[PDB]
Amino acid sequence: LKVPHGESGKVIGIRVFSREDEDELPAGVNELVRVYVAQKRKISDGDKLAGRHGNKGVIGKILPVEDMPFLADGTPVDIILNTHGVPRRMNIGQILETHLGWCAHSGWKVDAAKGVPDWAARLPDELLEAQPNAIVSTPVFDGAQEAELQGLLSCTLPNRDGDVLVDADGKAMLFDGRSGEPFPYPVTVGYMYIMKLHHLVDDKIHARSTGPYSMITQQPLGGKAQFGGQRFGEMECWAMQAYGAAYTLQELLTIKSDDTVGRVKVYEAIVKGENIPEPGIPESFKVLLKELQSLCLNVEVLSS
Amino acid sequence: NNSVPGAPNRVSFAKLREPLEVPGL
Amino acid sequence: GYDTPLGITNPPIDELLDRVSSKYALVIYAAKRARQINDYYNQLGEGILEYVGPLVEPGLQEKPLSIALREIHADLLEHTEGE
Amino acid sequence: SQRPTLSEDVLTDNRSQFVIEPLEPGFGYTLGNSLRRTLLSSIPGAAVTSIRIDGVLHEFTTVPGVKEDVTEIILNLKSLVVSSEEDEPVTMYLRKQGPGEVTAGDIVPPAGVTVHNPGMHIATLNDKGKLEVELVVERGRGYVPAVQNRASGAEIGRIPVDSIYSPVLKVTYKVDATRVEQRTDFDKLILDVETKNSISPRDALASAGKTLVELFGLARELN
Amino acid sequence: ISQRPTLSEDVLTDNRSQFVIEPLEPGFGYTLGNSLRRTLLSSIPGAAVTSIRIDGVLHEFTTVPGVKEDVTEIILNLKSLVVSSEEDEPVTMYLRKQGPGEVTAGDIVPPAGVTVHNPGMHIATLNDKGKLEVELVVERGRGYVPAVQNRASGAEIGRIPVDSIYSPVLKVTYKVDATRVEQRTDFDKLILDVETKNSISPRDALASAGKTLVELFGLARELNVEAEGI
Amino acid sequence: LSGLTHKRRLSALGPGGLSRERAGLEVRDVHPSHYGRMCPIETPEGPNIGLIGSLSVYARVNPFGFIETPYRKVVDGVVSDEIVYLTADEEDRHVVAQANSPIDADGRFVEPRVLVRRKAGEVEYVPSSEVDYMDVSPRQMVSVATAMIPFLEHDDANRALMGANMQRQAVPLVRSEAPLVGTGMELRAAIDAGDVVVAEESGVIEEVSADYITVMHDNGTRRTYRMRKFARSNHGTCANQCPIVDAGDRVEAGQVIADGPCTDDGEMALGKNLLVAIMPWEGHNYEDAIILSNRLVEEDVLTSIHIEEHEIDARDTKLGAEEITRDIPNISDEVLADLDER
Amino acid sequence: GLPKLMALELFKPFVMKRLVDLNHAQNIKSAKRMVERQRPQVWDVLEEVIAEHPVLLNRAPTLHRLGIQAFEPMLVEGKAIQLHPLVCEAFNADFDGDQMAVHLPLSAEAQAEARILMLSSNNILSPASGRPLAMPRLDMVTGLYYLTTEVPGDTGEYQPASGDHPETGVYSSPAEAIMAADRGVLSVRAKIKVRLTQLRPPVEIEAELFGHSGWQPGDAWMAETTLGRVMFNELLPLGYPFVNKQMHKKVQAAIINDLAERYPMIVVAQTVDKLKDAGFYWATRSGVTVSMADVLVPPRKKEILDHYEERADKVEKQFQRGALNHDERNEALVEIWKEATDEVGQALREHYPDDNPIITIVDSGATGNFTQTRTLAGMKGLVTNPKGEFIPRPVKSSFREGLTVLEYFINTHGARKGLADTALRTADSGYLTRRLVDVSQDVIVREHDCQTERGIVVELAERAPDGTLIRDPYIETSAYARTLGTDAVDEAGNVIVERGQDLGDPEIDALLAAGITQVKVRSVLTCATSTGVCATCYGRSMATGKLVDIGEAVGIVAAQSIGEPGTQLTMITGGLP
Amino acid sequence: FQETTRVLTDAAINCRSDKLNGLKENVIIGKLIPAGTGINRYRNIAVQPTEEARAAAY
Ligand SMILES: [Mg+2]
Ligand SMILES: [Zn+2]
Repeated sequence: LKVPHGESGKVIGIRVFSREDEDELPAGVNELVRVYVAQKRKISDGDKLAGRHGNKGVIGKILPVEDMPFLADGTPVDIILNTHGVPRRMNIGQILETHLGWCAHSGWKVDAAKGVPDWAARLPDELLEAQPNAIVSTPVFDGAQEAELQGLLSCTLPNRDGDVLVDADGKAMLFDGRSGEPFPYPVTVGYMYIMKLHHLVDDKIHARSTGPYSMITQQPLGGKAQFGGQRFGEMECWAMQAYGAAYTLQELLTIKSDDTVGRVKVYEAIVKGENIPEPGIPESFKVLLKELQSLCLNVEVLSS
Repeated sequence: NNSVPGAPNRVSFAKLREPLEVPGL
Repeated sequence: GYDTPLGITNPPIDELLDRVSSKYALVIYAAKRARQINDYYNQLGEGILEYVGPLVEPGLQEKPLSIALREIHADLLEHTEGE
Repeated sequence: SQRPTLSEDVLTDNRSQFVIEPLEPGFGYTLGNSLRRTLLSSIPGAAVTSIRIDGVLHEFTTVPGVKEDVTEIILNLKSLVVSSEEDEPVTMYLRKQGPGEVTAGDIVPPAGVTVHNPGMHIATLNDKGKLEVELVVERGRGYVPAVQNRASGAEIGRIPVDSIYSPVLKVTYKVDATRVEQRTDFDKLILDVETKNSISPRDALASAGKTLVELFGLARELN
Repeated sequence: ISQRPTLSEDVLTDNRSQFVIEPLEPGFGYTLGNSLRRTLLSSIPGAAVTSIRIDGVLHEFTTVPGVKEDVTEIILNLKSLVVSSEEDEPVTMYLRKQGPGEVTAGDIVPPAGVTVHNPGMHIATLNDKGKLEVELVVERGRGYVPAVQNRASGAEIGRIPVDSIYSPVLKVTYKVDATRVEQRTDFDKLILDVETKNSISPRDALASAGKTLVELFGLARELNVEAEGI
Repeated sequence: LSGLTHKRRLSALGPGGLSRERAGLEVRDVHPSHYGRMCPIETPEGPNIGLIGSLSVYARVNPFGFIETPYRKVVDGVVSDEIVYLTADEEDRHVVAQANSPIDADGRFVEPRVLVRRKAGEVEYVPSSEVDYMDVSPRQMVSVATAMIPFLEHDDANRALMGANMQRQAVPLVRSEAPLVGTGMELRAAIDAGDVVVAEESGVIEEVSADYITVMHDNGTRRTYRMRKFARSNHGTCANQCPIVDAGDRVEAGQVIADGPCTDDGEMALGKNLLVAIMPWEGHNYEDAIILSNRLVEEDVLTSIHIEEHEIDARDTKLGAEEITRDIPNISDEVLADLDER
Repeated sequence: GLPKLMALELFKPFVMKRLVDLNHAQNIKSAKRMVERQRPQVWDVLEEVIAEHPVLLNRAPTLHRLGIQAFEPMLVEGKAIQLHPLVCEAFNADFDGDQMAVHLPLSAEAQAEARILMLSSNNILSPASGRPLAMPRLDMVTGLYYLTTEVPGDTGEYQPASGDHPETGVYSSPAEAIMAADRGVLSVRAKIKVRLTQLRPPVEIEAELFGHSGWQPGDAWMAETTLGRVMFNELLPLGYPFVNKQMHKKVQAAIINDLAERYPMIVVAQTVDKLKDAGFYWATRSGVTVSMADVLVPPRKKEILDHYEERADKVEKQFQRGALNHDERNEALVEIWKEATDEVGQALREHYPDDNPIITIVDSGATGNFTQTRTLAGMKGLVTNPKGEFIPRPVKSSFREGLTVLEYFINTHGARKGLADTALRTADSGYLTRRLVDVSQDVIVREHDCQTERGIVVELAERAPDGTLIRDPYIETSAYARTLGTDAVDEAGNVIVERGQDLGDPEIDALLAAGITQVKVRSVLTCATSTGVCATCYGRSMATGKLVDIGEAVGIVAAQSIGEPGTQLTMITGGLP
Repeated sequence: FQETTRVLTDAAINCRSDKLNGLKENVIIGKLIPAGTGINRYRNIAVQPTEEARAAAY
């Protein structure tokens, strides 16, 4: 047994079951041994991410830390989201979630010397004074209203430098990492919860140039684990016909799927500098012949 | 009103009280 | 009368169509010449120079098909139609 | 009317402010951004490369007597900061036995290296177990994946660790413009930098300045 | 760390140029490009016109008598004139003609030092029995400065400040291209593009900009002593 | 969370049930009697839409098999603290009030007119006296997965369903962090999940270790809990437990002692907290694409662990029995340099 | 873009051959082993061996002709196949986990085939209609709209001579304007009077200022526009007349179509790439974001809602009288609430200024419609039911303010039904497309011309009894590319379009000018060819832009074109059935 | 397409010899499709450098 195509990592443990030690085993077996391989994966390109409001996405590019936009106090952001997808999908809740997350993270202190503001009438008496990295919870169908967020965003505790970053509306002034000059208009920022989906990229990526061939169908195996080639649907044949491309279709159907001698000869020619010889008769056609000749139907060729 | 003994404290925007705890899931 | 392109799109397609009757003929009209060029390269070590090498001076390790397309644009080849 | 610039320093506990002026209009932003970009990624440093834990064959396991497994201690050790004077892999030791706590100050560095934050908490030990860990300290710049040691083909007892050679932590700048109609139209740059205490801000600024000078020297030569 | 040296290539055209720097460490593409472009655009000293005068007109609403062109057209034509000066103080210059015909920059009498690098440039045309006298001042500076910054200037009759261009280069553009020096296959390839006036060559403008930038970063380097790669 | 949802799932197909083709399309739509029993949001995205629901938060199965739902009966316009459970038939035959309707602290209806749900698809204001039943909580119709999506009253049905389905596909990270904003049904959904141990009796911990813990009961009986470390999960991910207790603390009964995967101090944590910005940036975030800072990569903020699994067996054959052996015909020593003697 | 880990394993034989040629190994087995070990001596050969080697991409499942392109590979790190933004529409792909295969031609014949025919840059025009498909689609359009937008009373705008002060706002050349904008004294979008020198003026000014003598590079003329418009026009190919109007998506489509119909494909592709780059650069600085202060509630919605609820109560009392039945009550309620929703939407539109990001996005044709904005800010209104009839209970709140439990429960039905409808529609369209492809497999252009005379007559444009001429609303489809059967001689003896000359945009315009209404056009329906159809009858091709070439299959193209739009076909039914 | 047995029998009885015409059969066999670059009008082309090039090639 060998490691399949596209696996690596440490060997953490080995379990071996022996019939000598009076270990129950399936009938007709003597020694079944299983090996566990553990690999640590770091998030990379081609990985899925999505919040709790159903907004999927993929990592288009991972810029250096020195290139991302940074707040006026030098705090580079960690992720940038597109804006055209928010109003069309109509998931405005995530904007409120980001605002509330920023408010909770920065900590707030609502003024009360002159009395509770009208917008803060229903706030719990113990929720008027928070600390940095505070924790807040909004039960479904019963949470902070728009006025509550408006009031809270206007009383966030200042940074240790003495200045407040975001405005009342929640936007802030950034600085481009490439040009180095501030953007003409403010942008929204905040902390939003991000999960990690199971559709990783390492599982998907796969290549196959030459490898084991099936014995019953004479075709390359299938699947990433078996190191097999990809499928070629009939719609692809229709497309190739549409362009009028002929030799390409001939190769795809004959010289790279079935013809054994064709594969050997073309591989050798590529290894050398010789031109690729023309394909031959696909195995499918010859099998069809030798099978239809079995029904007493004399199928001639008429090469003339 | 943290039923469990030592759960982390996180004040909530509570306005209404539920008269029963969530039953065993 | 336009900016010089870069990549495999040089020479352009419309220029070539001015020479060949149709785009479907051009592909073979160039592939056969590329085959002849590859054959000449194969026999470069020793043999008969019946398959005259490239007409236009090639670049630094350019594919034979690129040479064929770049010399066809120079109107240096003659061909017969179907049979 | 026309004077060369001058750089002065305003000091604080660990983060220093640098003031540069007068600069021609519309030119402070680009200079500040260039300095910031060259500061956060091209400052040489040193950091742990690979560890060696006695009695342990790999990283996905534990060790009796400790409260957290190998992965947690590796994550904690990533925060360790060290400065290398020699340009070769040096070796340290960490031997602590019995109940109590193990901190960054329990390492016995060899000559030519130092640990500047002895207050870090690595882990804790129960009386049952002990601990002896050997770690390497190489000098590099930027950031390197841990897998670099995978291809070296060492023995089983070697565990790669990601290396992060960067003493700078945060940098920011603001421009104080003077857009009066007088020919005194200039801008004043206010650059602030903070370091991990491995090197003072002046050293990092000098290194970045030298890097940019050497890089731009290729253009001053007559073409 | 020596790493790999970065050589500056070059391409030539009538008056344009495409300077190429290859290869660069990942991320240094913009770090060079932006600052270098700004330095080239607003660092090189130069000379240009600042204000003009027309005794034949009291203000700017109307046009000078006996001339086909308009006052705004005259200002635009005279602004693009390329003037090189070697004297710091602002010197004057006079243009005078009589009778029908045209006027060219080369016909303007230059005082000592100042010179015009384009004598065939057109300014305007005169009809029969036409005349115009102008007294334009020339000053040396750097970069671009609008006439608004020169609004308050003593008291005169027909002083009409004009937006000057104190720079021999007027256009710059650059990009970044990926390159493969090793398995990293991410190294940047700066592609600069400059188009200067007739008073300087692109390569000498670039050398002066590099000189100025290196002198500027000499302050940063001088604070301490420490070396790096080539 | 995925395991809990699977345990709470309500299938509608399979043996003894209708097939996909014969099942009508109308059955896949909501019914005015679904309120309080089956969540209308949570549902698979695939073709099995509407055939797989989920119990409500407060739903309980009656001994016969008819789902119930708690209610407090208003006798004479005054709310009653005591609650009763009603089935579909009895619910239809009575008047059910609205939980969100304001109610005075003394149980008096401030509003004379209160909206109400009627026999089927009928809602209309009625005097504040004839009303008979009132709901318990506003969250009485949401599922367990959907109950922990903040600001669910602002999103769209399709978006809410998509987010609920996405929440069941997270991957356990190495260093989890509790969300800054999240409903109050996180810790409760984690304690009942079973993947977190908990003390049975209020005792005092004598010593703790990365592999096992020993708590001393107040009656003098010592007990030990063993925590599996780095054991392959049923779906290929990893599972671990890290005690969050110190030596010499009198831990009360019912207090979490260890945090399993996707947990932080006895509460669910399926992700991290990132600083987001909303703006198109050079088209790299074009059409749902995303850009990430290298700080996450170089700080293991979103680093996960996956454990593979392989097995080989040597079964007897008519031609003989196969045996695992270090030696192998025609192989260089380097290739087998890793195999041991066995 | 191709990941190196994939390209190296995909070009293994070529790399081995070229490497053994370079004497980095001794034999083939050693070369294969070294490639397996991936020594640093392989990367250079790998870069050298794929200089002009095309590859084939295929998004699964391919649907139409343009679903299989042929791009030049380029090495890049990572494990994701990079792609060009403007080709995603061809595959109808979304950058959210879609996966596509990658093939590779081996023989020297397949290389030329994929390099000439299947190349991406030669397929800008969709086969359905002779109009380009690869155009600014989603985001860069917003950037172009922002760049070309005009605003009054900006900083540095043009002003007239005010007594003793000159007239400011005139720049010698675009370079000076760019420098001024960089300095910070000229907004990118303001009224200016620049002096262009390398841009042909519009015909209205070209024929006047130069007296039709003909513009050439080096001729100056005083324009009146904004710097953004000049910067945009600089992207267009040289010689194109100046365009001086705000760039709505319709204007973008018209400009792109005109460029495609007047210039070769390569120039169109180059200008499209440059325009996309400019739009991406300028989209970021447009300042388009989302915040609570952006979605603004209507100011007086409460009064309108109260009045409509009072009228609803009136009709409720009318029903309580017992004169009316349930059906009449439902009709009255639905119509009343539809009117109320319309009024609230009108008020909301009247409220928002022209600065909110939502308004800027929706009005610029970037995406969405006003109904979504009304739902997000105004009223969601009545919602569908499982039976399809509108419930008598309307929602009185927007998503911003916050719904209630009952409203959400009622609303879920529409999403469920839409999901089911899409689920069935995809399969219906697939089956229809398969059948349509099956029926017409053996149609091919054999002969060059059948020299037949029967040509179907189509009314080009009707002449109004009172007006002079009205363009037919379907001339774009019936007679746009067909070959003219007979010359459409004007009333006089002059010939405006000669026999055989293919029709087109300029020729259609010329015919419209001549006032001709009835035209006989050569058509394929009456082809006299024994097998297939002659090339002349078929007429101008779609993807080529010229007459079809002999041997080209037409049946497959027609089947794909007719079957592709089957996905959106929904409900004597009027939908796909 | 359909009813393979009946059509096969009918063709066999008549000994219907059919040329490789059309696409579907020609792709089932594997021979070059008689469309696009497959028609005999283009499959048989002889191309050689013009005599002028050969005279001036060296
Ligand atoms: Mg998708
Ligand atoms: Zn015909």
